[PDB]
Amino acid sequence: SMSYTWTGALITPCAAEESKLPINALSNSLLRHHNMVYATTSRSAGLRQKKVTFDRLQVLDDHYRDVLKEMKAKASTVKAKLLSVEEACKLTPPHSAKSKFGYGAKDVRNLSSKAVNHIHSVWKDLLEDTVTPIDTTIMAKNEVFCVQRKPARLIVFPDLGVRVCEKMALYDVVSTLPQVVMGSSYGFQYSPGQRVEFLVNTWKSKKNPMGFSYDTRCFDSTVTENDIRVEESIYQCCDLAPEARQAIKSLTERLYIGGPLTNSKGQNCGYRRCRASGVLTTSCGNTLTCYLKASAACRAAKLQDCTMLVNGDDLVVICESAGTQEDAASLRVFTEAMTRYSAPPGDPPQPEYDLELITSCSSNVSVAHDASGKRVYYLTRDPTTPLARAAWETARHTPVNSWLGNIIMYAPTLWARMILMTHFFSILLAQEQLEKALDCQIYGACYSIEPLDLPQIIERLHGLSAFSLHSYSPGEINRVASCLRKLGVPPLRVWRHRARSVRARLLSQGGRAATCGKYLFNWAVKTKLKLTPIPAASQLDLSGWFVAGYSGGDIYH
Ligand SMILES: CC(C)CCn1nc(N2CCCC2)c(O)c(C2=Nc3ccc(NS(C)(=O)=O)cc3S(=O)(=O)N2)c1=O
Repeated sequence: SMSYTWTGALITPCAAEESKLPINALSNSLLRHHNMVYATTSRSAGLRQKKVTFDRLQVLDDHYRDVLKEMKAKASTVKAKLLSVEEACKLTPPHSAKSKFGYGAKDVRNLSSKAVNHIHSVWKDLLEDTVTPIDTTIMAKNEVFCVQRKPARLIVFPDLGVRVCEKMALYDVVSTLPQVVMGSSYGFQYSPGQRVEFLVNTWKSKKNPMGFSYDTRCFDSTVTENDIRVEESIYQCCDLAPEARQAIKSLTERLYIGGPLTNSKGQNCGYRRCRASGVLTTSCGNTLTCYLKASAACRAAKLQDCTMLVNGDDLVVICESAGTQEDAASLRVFTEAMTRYSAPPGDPPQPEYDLELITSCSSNVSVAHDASGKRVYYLTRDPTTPLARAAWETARHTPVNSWLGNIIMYAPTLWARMILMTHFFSILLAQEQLEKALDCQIYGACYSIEPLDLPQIIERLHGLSAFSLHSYSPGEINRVASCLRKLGVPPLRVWRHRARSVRARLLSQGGRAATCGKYLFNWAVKTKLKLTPIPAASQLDLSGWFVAGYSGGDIYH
């Protein structure tokens, strides 16, 4: 069937949309080539609709069914609980889209009566009706990039009432099931450091390692009714309350399999027969489906000593090489199998024999050196999108602060330390907003973070090593330098100069601010300070951070 059917009604915005980078008094200090930076808007949604609309064929063989049986046997060991209305409510982000039925996210969060009462009626309807398709809104994402222009991604999501109900039925399931079914292959269980560790140990575990990333073309669109029903049958293996079983059956039939699409004006835009990108099960559903298909394709291609790492639609495989000719042949067969299962590639995969050249989840393993001179592996990425977004964020308040997310996830990196930390601490100092909590997104879920906790956060996730790294790789240094030339970002020596100032200003404030100065900016001084563990570091509850992925899942932790 077709992934989408369209009526011709447009995908429409809620408010005016900016596509050009906003400029303020701070912009030039970060980036001179403003025309290189853009945001996607609904006005390009038609281009996206074109790309994501196609027929899906699916041919399922014994490998597919063998792997599904295995996954189901592991899923049968999972026991999951229903969430209360109140529990689900507290998982709703403050900025989440309002209901059509007369309440908003903040009415949900402080548990207003009107909100709770509608949520109860949505649940009851789900229990009582397992056939009536549930309304969804289709919107165009506003995301920031550097010109290479990408059309807007689409988001499809049900009403706030339903979203709360999804959490009630499925939050526990999607939080716990994937690691049990997929074990070490489940990507969202890892911090950046742990992900590095897994990749490195896996690479070393092979006599002659070969790895490839596999890019499915428009993964959500390739997901069929079959796939979504199969994913439900996996959830149904769990030990669940009777109401949970019913609600999951109902959500699958009425929501997950497909449904009508409504624009922000209330017009029927058409019909969806593929993955909704804005439902609770998007991440878990995609991960299970990617893993199921990839696992079976590995068996089809007879890949030797395969190890998969799967993060929703993002897939990387490390295996034993058979030489370049046989590896190329193997991947072609792997790709043929994936194609038959309805996951054909965007870029065809290519075997890689250098771990540092494998990009997976937009990132790669690289190497630098700690204080002792000892080599330390860490996760990095091309800093172009991070810097484009940081520039947008310099002039505009956004619901999600990608700069803060990038500092957390990419703290050991040359570009996050020298540029992101320096820039945004300067901004926070000037406004005296060091103490103000900011929202960021990690593995799809929204976190309120106090910037002053950064040193504790980085110590816990990455270790004190992250404040001491030096002698980065020629490839990494060149990629950063190239990026700065592209965007017209000041050379790394200007940032060192600015960092000395930011460090000194922070030290003058004493307290947590001084702690930021000492740890975050020790790289900036010729004669360093001795960095020892931070006392308060244990107090922070980082449980829940790297357990599961929740993209489009409307989660607040
Ligand atoms: C250590 C890490 C692997 C480095 C790269 N990195 N960095 C992230 N962050 C850096 C600062 C902002 C968040 C981040 O959250 C993700 C991330 N991975 C995903 C991959 C694939 C899908 N596909 S889907 C729609 O769920 O089917 C979704 C997600 S996500 O939305 O849960 N977020 C990430 O991969």
